[PDB]
Amino acid sequence: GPSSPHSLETLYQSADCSDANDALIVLIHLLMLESGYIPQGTEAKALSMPEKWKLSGVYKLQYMHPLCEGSSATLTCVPLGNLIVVNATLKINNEIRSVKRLQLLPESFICKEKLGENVANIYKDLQKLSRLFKDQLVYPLLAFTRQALNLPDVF
Repeated sequence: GPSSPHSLETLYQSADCSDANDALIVLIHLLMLESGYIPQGTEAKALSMPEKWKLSGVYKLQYMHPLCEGSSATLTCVPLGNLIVVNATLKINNEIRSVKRLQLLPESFICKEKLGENVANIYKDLQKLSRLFKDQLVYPLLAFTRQALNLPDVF
């Protein structure tokens, strides 16, 4: 089989998810880590969710990237209806720029009726979410960031 991530397991445990929305954000965060992003608000990125990743009904995750020095990226995730809207934002030289808004449906990727079971049971269609999230957010964010910093394309 493919070996699962050690990190999702521990990150999910650290997250103390209360619903399907929390579970989706954990996976989103993991995908950012696997693409090289370094999160603020945690001492061991692979072991614990950032401090205040979940607050006031919204989610906030902040990162820097080793290939994007001179900037920071923020994901602001907001539940709207049955969807979660992921807003990607870039900060360079105290200027704030909007990069992407992505609509995600948790039910497509989370089995909410298996929330009280294992990580292997909670998430379904993992490669599908990874390809979607990377294709539609992570990679355009990196490209946008590289452009703004006047650097060559990473891919």
